[PDB]
Amino acid sequence: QPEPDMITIFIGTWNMGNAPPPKKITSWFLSKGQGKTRDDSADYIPHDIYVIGTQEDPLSEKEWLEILKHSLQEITSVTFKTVAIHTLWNIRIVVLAKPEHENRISHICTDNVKTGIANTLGNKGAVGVSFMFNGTSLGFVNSHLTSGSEKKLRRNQNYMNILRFLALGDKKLSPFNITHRFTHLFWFGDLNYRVDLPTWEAETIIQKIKQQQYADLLSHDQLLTERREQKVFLHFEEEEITFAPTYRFERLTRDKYAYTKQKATGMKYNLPSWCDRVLWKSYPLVHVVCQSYGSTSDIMTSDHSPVFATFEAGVTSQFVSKNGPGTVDSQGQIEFLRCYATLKTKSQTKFYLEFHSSCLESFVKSQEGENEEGSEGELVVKFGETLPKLKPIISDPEYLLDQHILISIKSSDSDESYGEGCIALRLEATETQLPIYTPLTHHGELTGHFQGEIKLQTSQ
Ligand SMILES: CC(=O)Nc1cccc2nonc12
Repeated sequence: QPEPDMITIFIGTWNMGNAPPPKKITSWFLSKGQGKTRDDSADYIPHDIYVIGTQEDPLSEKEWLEILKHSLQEITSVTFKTVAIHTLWNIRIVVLAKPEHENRISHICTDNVKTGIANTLGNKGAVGVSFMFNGTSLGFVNSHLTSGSEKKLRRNQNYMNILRFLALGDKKLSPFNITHRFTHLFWFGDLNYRVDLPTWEAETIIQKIKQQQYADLLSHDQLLTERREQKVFLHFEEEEITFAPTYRFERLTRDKYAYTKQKATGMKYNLPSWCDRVLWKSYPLVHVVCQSYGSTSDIMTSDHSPVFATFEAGVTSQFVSKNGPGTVDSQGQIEFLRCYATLKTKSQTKFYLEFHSSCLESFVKSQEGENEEGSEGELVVKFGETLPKLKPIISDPEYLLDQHILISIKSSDSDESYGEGCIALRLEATETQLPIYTPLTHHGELTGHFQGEIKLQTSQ
């Protein structure tokens, strides 16, 4: 039975509005309703992995697992295995997998982050799951961010706290936050970004939604605008939105948006908005294709509609050679040539690099680079041809070309990372000097760039 080189992943996000679900929620897992929907011819074909995020979830873990497993069994006739379940307050993530994947999945991690202080600490935050699927690391974040049209900056702060403090994936990757630890990272939830139009325009917005004319609404979506101004979710992707706003509905129909201020809303308007989202970030030159992104039309117990997204995701096999794992393979090498980091920092410490990759036995520290002044004020750290030659565990190009090198640039004075990035070894040529580039981030904000050349030797 061969190991897969592609899997499909279902991501669901639903704010349940503290109400039990209806008896049938199969439309969700089938990607049926509005938006980019799944072809009917696929309905019996199970996804490899189903990741369900809920918010305002009133059920016990047991209650929801029974509904989910029985739902998938009805669709697919497959009894899914529970990989992980983790709940913070009423925020929950469930990971289910086809039974054939049970002995491909390992290194399962769960964590949560509570956002805010005092007043603002007590119901918002995130849960997450990570695991290995053969040679591929997968991370999943379900976040319920701060509500309210006038709190987009709070949401952005919530995002940064979650990606700093959620402790998933390989702890040996110590300079790296979750936005660098995974081949594929999916971040979804009730992100709570709103359509930023005047309150007086509520009926106009509703009109536009009834005509399926979303362009003038999406141009005011706070998540799209904040992302475009690099305020949040830097280097993440989102499929185009082609479904109606998923909030705020009257319960038990989808015919009415309930937007007017009420005691129950703290006298806040809830103009129709795309609160409920799925974004991802994959390592450079790894296959990831969104095959659906939409909302259900027939699940009406909540003031939110469920959102689905499905993905094709490239995976790799757990590679064994006569040499690595357990030793280096002298027919392999990675050389970084004429490299320099451009940093936004005003500080004047020396810097060194760390190279982290599961193709190395352990991480590699460089010598200190040479600081020069950039023409427009910048710090440029020059490494020249001084960088250590990296010794991969496996030289076979079918393995090595599928790998990635994480780079941290660290202060000699503090050993703190000033920037993190990632370089793909999926090169156009071996034994050939080729340009490389990554942006550098720290706490998910841009701090600089790393560029230079690479020369990769494989056994072929
Ligand atoms: C510990 C647990 O609850 N579940 C699992 C552990 C390891 C692999 C699995 N594959 O499916 N479910 C899995």
